[PDB]
Amino acid sequence: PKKAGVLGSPIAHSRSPQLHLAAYRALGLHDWTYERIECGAAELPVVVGGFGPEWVGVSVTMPGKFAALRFADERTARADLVGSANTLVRTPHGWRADNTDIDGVAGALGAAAGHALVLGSGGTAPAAVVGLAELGVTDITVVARNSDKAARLVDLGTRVGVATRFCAFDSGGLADAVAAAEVLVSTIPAEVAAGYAGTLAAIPVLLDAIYDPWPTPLAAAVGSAGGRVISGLQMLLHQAFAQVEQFTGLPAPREAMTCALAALD
Ligand SMILES: O=C(O)C1=C[C@@H](O)[C@H](O)[C@H](O)C1
Ligand SMILES: [Br-]
Ligand SMILES: [Br-]
Ligand SMILES: [Br-]
Ligand SMILES: [Br-]
Ligand SMILES: [Br-]
Ligand SMILES: [Br-]
Repeated sequence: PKKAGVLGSPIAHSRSPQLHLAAYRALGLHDWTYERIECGAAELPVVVGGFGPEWVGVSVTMPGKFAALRFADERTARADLVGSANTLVRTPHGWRADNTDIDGVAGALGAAAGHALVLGSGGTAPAAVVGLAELGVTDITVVARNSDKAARLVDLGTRVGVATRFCAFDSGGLADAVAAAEVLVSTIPAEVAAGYAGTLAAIPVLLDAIYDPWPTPLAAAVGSAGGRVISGLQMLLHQAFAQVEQFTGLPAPREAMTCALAALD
């Protein structure tokens, strides 16, 4: 009888429990639980540090992904590369940080090979950079409000072998950045992306990390313009597979989890 869950703020909207509980039932782990825990970045170490021995792991969403990486005493190679963690896994003497959002991006997109755009510089942004690199994109433009954090994302991109550069939202380069790009991964709030949706609408493929509320203004714009829209639910599914594997020690029951995603509203 084990416990897991998802930590973040806000957290009430999370559809992680639906996916994990479906997986645990498919795996015959019928008494396992998975709950939502309201938790900011500052609070994460005290929340996780308070868990009893039946906790096997927690998923971590905004705003705790940087805090999660720091909290863990061991980190996977990919967490160490990305610089944030959306997964903490209990070990015999502590916790290990992993990042499965890379899988989320790569799995949701399926393929990508040309110029890409990433919006944002939060905890999911470096996973988008690495996931795009894994797919084989030739170059990435990072568009964010925080230029110092964007510089760190440029270094990351460069270190994984991808030509990366920064473009400010407001100074006049966004339109040209969009024109060159074949895929856009958005990690910014829907309320921020809304004001640029007309400029961004021309992108051929959009992966939006947001899934609630849905559709985002950005997704409506791209969809209307003829572009392919991939919702945050697809990213959620694909990142969830590796989380279930680390929490359970068993292969992810992909069929069952895909059916659970289809059973959501
Ligand atoms: O439940 C959720 O909404 C999420 C779980 C995290 O593991 C994912 O990485 C993502 O940030 C969202
Ligand atoms: Br416990
Ligand atoms: Br272990
Ligand atoms: Br975050
Ligand atoms: Br522009
Ligand atoms: Br904001
Ligand atoms: Br969907």
